[PDB]
Amino acid sequence: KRARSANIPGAILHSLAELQDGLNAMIDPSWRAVRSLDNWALAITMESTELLDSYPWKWWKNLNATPDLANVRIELVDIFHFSLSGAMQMRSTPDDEIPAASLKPLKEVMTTFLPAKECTSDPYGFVFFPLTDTQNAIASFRNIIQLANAYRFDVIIECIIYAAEDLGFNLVAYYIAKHTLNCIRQLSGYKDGSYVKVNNGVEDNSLLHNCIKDVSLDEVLDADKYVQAWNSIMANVYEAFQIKESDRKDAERWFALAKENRL
Amino acid sequence: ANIPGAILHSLAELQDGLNAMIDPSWRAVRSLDNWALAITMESTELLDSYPWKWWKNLNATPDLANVRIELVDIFHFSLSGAMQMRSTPDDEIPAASLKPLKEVMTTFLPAKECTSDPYGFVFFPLTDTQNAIASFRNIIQLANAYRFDVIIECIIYAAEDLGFNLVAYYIAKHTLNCIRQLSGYKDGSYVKVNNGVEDNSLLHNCIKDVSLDEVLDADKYVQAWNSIMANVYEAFQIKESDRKDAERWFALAKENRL
Ligand SMILES: O=c1ccn([C@H]2C[C@H](O)[C@@H](CO)O2)c(=O)[nH]1
Ligand SMILES: O=c1ccn([C@H]2C[C@H](O)[C@@H](CO)O2)c(=O)[nH]1
Repeated sequence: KRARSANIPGAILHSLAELQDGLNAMIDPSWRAVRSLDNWALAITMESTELLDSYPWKWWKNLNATPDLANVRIELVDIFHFSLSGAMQMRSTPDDEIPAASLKPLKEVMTTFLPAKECTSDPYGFVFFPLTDTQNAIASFRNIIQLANAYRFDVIIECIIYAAEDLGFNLVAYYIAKHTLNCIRQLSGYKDGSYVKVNNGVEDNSLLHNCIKDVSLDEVLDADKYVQAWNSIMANVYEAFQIKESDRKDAERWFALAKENRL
Repeated sequence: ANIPGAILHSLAELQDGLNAMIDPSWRAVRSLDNWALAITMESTELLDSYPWKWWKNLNATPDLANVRIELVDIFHFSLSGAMQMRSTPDDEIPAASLKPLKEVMTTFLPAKECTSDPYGFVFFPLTDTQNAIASFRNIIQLANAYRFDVIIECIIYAAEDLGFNLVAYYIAKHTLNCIRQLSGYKDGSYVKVNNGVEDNSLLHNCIKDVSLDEVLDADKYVQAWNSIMANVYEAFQIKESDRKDAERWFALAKENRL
């Protein structure tokens, strides 16, 4: 009986897209009309450098620092949100509005950065392992920025999947946890000043780690168990931030809202 | 309003000196990619001064004070990269640096009509968030193609559009960068920000009344730079014996060039 890998199945990625759609709609109901392909590319650019700032890349400051891999995990998940949004916006975009660079061959619109020291990479050759190494991370994310600039949101999703695998965490489980926090943020006034990330010492991102301790790679991808698996993660995050029941949503509600919008 | 060539050449010498203070053989230790990365990272710090997020803090205003600082940080790194290219043997020169600009980037353009610098990479007014975004997504691509040259030119046009004195700000942040190395930045005994007080933000009042003519005058500039240096040193209460002046840095650089 064959072990399931990290290589998110089509059906699972569609369900993820429905959650992403729901979250984006909380932010603006007409989000596909108001957002641009460049917004998502910019967002990925900005998170890519935030992620890189988790590593000790600076030679003039804090010379003995080590990588903050907990922050890297969350940032990879943030990049996944934006890339998934971009890949789905690209499917929604009319062909006369499709930017020429997305259709040009990659070689023409990017130069691939390689680390100096021998390493393994993902199948495209854009991301480099191990990601515990700062030089590997630097070349990887310099490559991701260039992919974003040529609108290759789907290539980026693939890379992030291989990255999560190298770093040995459950991408999908983290996605669900952060997706739930993102929803909580919007409910709680992130747009105006009302909600702030830092709450009496700790960043809100930091509470998600315990919310996904009890989930397995299979639990979260398996057609039979995933809806319940996802729902328990949402529940853990909601309960962590003391969100009343009437404000919560379960996975099946997000699928339903996605489907009715599909009319 | 643009920096005479001979002034640039002298800024490079202060930059050389600051880099040597950080690592004695900086040219052999650092790589082209180090500087290109630095510029990338500072470019996103610059964009993060603008209200670019559509999901959060929707009434935020651009922090153009911080943009001034970041432009000057990119300036430090772009001067360093340009010098690195000059010292890199031809057979180690990355091939992307020799290609026509059209081949190594896709020029992002804002949606709304605007003016730009002469290359068409930076867009005015830089008070506008989308103009800034398209500008620094272009700068990042220039860094990837090792075009430190072009970047320097773009930053100069940026400073002109934003109506501040690029050279004065450079000398001020340069001085701070020295102050940081003196105070133990490398081992964490000195921090850039604590209790809502960021060291960069105290620089503005040190150069408030400094004219463009002073700092660019190919015969008055040394004295002008020195007063900026002294004002920054004084604002951070640095001992006289821990201070260095322009001629010291020039002399260091002229001495190290043998
Ligand atoms: O339209 C948006 C805007 C923001 N985010 C998420 C992505 C990221 O995880 C978080 C900000 O760090 O907000 C979205 O998913 N969609
Ligand atoms: O080798 C270096 C390393 C850092 N810095 C300065 C540049 C920038 O102004 C500041 C960090 O923002 O440190 C240099 O000038 N040279």
